Amino acid sequence: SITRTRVSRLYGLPAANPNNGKEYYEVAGRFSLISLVPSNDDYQTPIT
Amino acid sequence: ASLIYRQLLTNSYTVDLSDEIQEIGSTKTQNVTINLGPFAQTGYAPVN
Repeated sequence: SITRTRVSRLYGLPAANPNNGKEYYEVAGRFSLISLVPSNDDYQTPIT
Repeated sequence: ASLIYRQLLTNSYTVDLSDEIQEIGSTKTQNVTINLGPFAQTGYAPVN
């Protein structure tokens, strides 16, 4: 809200000071991904 | 006149160094390990 105004009990994030003093917002977790990465294992190397 | 046969058989070791000469004179070429192997019949994900 904004004291001394008619804007009261509005729901949302105001863009005036979003960080609110914090150095950074952090979120932890894991994640798995598929890829088509290249390899031989171990062919195309010299015969010896 | 069998001295040709006898001397050929005796001096047949010279062929090895003659081959050495022809080898160090000729060009060189080496191949790599190659795979025929099993290869998977892999398509793409179903996309939209």
